Amino acid sequence: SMQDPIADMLTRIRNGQAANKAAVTMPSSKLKVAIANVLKEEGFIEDFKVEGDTKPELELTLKYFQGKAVVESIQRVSRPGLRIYKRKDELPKVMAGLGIAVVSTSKGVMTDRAARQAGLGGEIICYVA
Amino acid sequence: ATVNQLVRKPRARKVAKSNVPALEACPQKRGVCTRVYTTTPKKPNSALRKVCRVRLTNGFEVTSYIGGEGHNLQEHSVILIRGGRVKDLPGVRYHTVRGALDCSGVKDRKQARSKYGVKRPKA
RNA sequence: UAGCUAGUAGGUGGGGUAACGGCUCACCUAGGCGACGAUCCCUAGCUGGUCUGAGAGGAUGACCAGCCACACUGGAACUGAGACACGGUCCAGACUCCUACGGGAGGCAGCAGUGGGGAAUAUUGCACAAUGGGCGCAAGCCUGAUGCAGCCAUGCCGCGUG
RNA sequence: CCCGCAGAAGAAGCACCGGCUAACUCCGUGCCAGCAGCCGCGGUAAUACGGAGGGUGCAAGCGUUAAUCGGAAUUACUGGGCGUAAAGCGCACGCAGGCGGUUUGUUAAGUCAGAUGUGAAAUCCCCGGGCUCAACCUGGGAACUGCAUCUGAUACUGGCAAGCUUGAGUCUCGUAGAGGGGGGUAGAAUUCCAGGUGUAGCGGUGAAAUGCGUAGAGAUCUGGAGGAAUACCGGUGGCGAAGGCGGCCCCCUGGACGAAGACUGACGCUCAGGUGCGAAAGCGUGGGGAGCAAACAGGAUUAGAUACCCUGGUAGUCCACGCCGUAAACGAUGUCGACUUGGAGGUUGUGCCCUUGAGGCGUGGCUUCCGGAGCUAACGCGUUAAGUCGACCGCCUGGGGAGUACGGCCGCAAGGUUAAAACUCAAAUGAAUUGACGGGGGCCCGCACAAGCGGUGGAGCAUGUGGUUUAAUUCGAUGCAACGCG
RNA sequence: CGCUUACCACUUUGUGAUUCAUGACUGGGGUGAAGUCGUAACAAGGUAACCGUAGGGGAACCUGCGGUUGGAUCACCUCCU
RNA sequence: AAACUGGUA
RNA sequence: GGGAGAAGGCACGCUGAUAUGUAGGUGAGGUCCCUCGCGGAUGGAGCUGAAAUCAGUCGAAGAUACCAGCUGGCUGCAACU
Ligand SMILES: [Mg+2]
Ligand SMILES: [Mg+2]
Ligand SMILES: [Mg+2]
Ligand SMILES: [Mg+2]
Ligand SMILES: [Mg+2]
Ligand SMILES: [Mg+2]
Ligand SMILES: [Mg+2]
Ligand SMILES: [Mg+2]
Ligand SMILES: [Mg+2]
Ligand SMILES: [Mg+2]
Ligand SMILES: [Mg+2]
Ligand SMILES: [Mg+2]
Ligand SMILES: [Mg+2]
Ligand SMILES: [Mg+2]
Ligand SMILES: [Mg+2]
Ligand SMILES: [Mg+2]
Ligand SMILES: [Mg+2]
Ligand SMILES: [Mg+2]
Ligand SMILES: [Mg+2]
Ligand SMILES: [Mg+2]
Ligand SMILES: [Mg+2]
Ligand SMILES: [Mg+2]
Ligand SMILES: [Mg+2]
Ligand SMILES: [Mg+2]
Ligand SMILES: [Mg+2]
Ligand SMILES: [Mg+2]
Ligand SMILES: [Mg+2]
Ligand SMILES: [Mg+2]
Ligand SMILES: [Mg+2]
Ligand SMILES: [Mg+2]
Ligand SMILES: [Mg+2]
Ligand SMILES: [Mg+2]
Ligand SMILES: [Mg+2]
Ligand SMILES: [Mg+2]
Ligand SMILES: [Mg+2]
Ligand SMILES: [Mg+2]
Ligand SMILES: [Mg+2]
Ligand SMILES: [Mg+2]
Ligand SMILES: [Mg+2]
Ligand SMILES: [Mg+2]
Ligand SMILES: [Mg+2]
Ligand SMILES: [Mg+2]
Ligand SMILES: [Mg+2]
Ligand SMILES: [Mg+2]
Ligand SMILES: [Mg+2]
Ligand SMILES: [Mg+2]
Ligand SMILES: [Mg+2]
Repeated sequence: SMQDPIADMLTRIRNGQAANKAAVTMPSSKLKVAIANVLKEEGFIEDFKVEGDTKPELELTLKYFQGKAVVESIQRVSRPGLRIYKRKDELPKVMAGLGIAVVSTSKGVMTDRAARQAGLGGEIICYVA
Repeated sequence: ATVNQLVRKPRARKVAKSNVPALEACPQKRGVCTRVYTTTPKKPNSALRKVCRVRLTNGFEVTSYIGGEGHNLQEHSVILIRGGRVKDLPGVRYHTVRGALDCSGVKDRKQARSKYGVKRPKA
């Protein structure tokens, strides 16, 4: 059965990038839309759209450089069977700061840079590079 | 192995045992040289060698190898043994310490005297 | 090593301790612990720390410092503010020693030192001059704590052998 | 601590030099003596043994032994694996446990933020100071990654409350199927019994023999008894969780799939222990027993043959009720869920249509083959993944000893399950490459065979060799490729 | 003071459990230049091999039942268009 | 049809 | 199923109290019922009567006399009555 919609979303994004597709089809959710906004702001997707009331649906548009996918790598971190929470003074940085990490702080989800400059830690959702 | 499985049963480090069991980790031990053997090595080698069956002062029956050229160990003689094993000879995992206790040093030795326990020519 | 517990778990009253308490009695209830490992068996003084490792970890607890336990073996209590007491007491036990054979004594896991065991580990030394303790108004006395010295290339560091 | 006298006067050794690993020659020895941390050296030209010269490393030390960590990502939390190298339980159902779709409110446990208290000193680290420098001593700081309390945050996880339908499930109409249990019946064939005709063989092997037959076999025809299995259909077919399930008919009964429509509203996934099913062989009781066939007997083959072969033949194979619980129980691949280019088939449903047709266009379930990216040590897998991910469980840590011993549990027994240590070796192992070989296959050639002639091996003699003897019978050469050879 | 009751150490008896040594004899395992008998496996290893189970035999092994490939070799010119 | 075996380094 | 009464331990007399004789058994009178009376219910006088706890007490000895298993270990034979 389904156990991790966030992992499903990340896997779908990675598979779409590998297959060089235009957009993806998913069921929407609060974390899904929030991390989608975190991605748009970061430059990993053109745009995301949500539609439908009884069965909300979320569609993401992927980005490609001249011949390569923008999302070099993406993996889940705080797995459901093993969750991790980090301090403020220490927070993971992907590719020595070139990448970003999605962290669910008390003041909503945001990147590791934003969380560090705000001054509050939280649960690390995933790394994106 | 899943994290839950590891929680229920942690990883156990591989155990290790010394290849030269001489009581509780002693550097040398003295014995009485029960008897003197001369056995034969394995296939690639062909040369008889000087062996002794030593009875440790507070231990068991072990087999030790007498190095160098020539010795003076016969019947009962108190002698020290150290670690180290001879590959050719099976069951031999100890070396008699030449030039210690009743055991004498090797004659006319000019190189590596510290081993074999040979006094430097005074001059 | 899968079941273990009758003062066992709880309550009322009496007793007891400096103090709460099944700490201990009389009675009432059948409870309490255990797979998040009880009970049983083997091993072990614990820690700050030390070694190793980039880290996480692994090994370890020698010296110094904090806490615990013990003082030939088993048991008990007295005195005392504080002991169930290393150089106190009583009883019992093993061992050793003295004896005029009637009867008595002993406890270095305190500092030296001896026998023994082991591969292996030192002087039967000087001083209370300094620090610190006990008594004393003080002077002062005691202090194998302590300060020094003797032996060992056991370790780290430095110098020479031009 | 300072000063003065004299005088190089009193003060250097240990290991190693084949590769790892810095540093080479000679002599002695000749698989002996010896060396050796691993690979391994030494059987007359040793850089590996012993000595000498030379060189390298360290130095009042040097080397050996003992012990811990590291290297070892070789217990992998950081940070490993299970198709074939060790490793998926034979399969399934399920308690505890682990994890869990979506909408809002609330709590503030987990989580995060700030403050206070604490975390002895010494030790570690940073900046300084003093012993003639250093070791050593010492001032301040940092650290002391922790713990407790209080005050806040509410994104996520958890708790409580209220909802939703996409996960899961129920209802209606149909389909295919060796799904399972019980009962009945049919055809062919083998064997056996009775009878008829008939007469010298039958049978079996590579070739034989045993064996059967003139007391009439075998072959052939008629009648009868009994046991077992269902010939094609039959298939890169089907059903079942697995094991496994084929004549036909009846009764009872499980599962799967298709059409829409309605209903419940997270009711789910996984699962240690536990329970159930589980080929063949095997065991117990009672039946049955045609064929086949362990054991056993005889005949063959062979140097031997208690084997392969032949002639017989008991248990067993069959039935009912119990037990055993093991297989190369294999797809050597755990279950569940999501995503990811295609092509050619099989089997079973269903929708639209010029519907002319054994036709066009779609949509499901199961199943076979080939292949893209990707993965993989490679072979290969590849939408039915061994690709990208998530949840849980089982299992692995060099080879042998050993799935063995002891103990526990189970069984009537055979045995099953859980599961070590001592000791021994430096390997064991997987995939693939080149060669060689095969009592594998294909093609081809040579006086290779076949078809012929003439020979040798028989006799006498010449010559060479082996052996023997001798004072010496000089020394070589030895399958083809030595022997009228030097 | 003496006596007496309660607690209790040494000590004694009976019967169990567990563990360490040792024991006539006996089973299997490992190592060993160069012994004796056979040739079971690797090629189709000359009867394909192996797994479970049962019986048998100096020995490797053989045979029966089921299972696996982790096995080397084929509709003999005839038929389809 | 039969058709074994090959000391050690 | 047994072995097993395995083996081996503790208590045992008399007096008093709990209870002027308790738990228990039996059961008159009185009352009600009238089902039909050798009836039912209720009631309890009287009679009888263990076992146990606490305290005291005598003796060398309290199952005091008669009566009333000896126990354990190895092994041959036959299963057993
Ligand atoms: Mg009280
Ligand atoms: Mg208490
Ligand atoms: Mg490391
Ligand atoms: Mg410790
Ligand atoms: Mg007092
Ligand atoms: Mg005292
Ligand atoms: Mg003393
Ligand atoms: Mg002393
Ligand atoms: Mg001694
Ligand atoms: Mg120095
Ligand atoms: Mg070199
Ligand atoms: Mg030479
Ligand atoms: Mg490690
Ligand atoms: Mg690995
Ligand atoms: Mg399987
Ligand atoms: Mg299940
Ligand atoms: Mg959730
Ligand atoms: Mg909280
Ligand atoms: Mg300075
Ligand atoms: Mg300091
Ligand atoms: Mg500190
Ligand atoms: Mg919530
Ligand atoms: Mg149903
Ligand atoms: Mg299980
Ligand atoms: Mg059967
Ligand atoms: Mg049977
Ligand atoms: Mg039968
Ligand atoms: Mg036969
Ligand atoms: Mg198995
Ligand atoms: Mg099968
Ligand atoms: Mg198969
Ligand atoms: Mg398997
Ligand atoms: Mg393929
Ligand atoms: Mg077994
Ligand atoms: Mg067993
Ligand atoms: Mg020619
Ligand atoms: Mg010819
Ligand atoms: Mg001739
Ligand atoms: Mg010559
Ligand atoms: Mg000649
Ligand atoms: Mg010659
Ligand atoms: Mg063979
Ligand atoms: Mg064969
Ligand atoms: Mg087996
Ligand atoms: Mg032979
Ligand atoms: Mg007898
Ligand atoms: Mg009898």
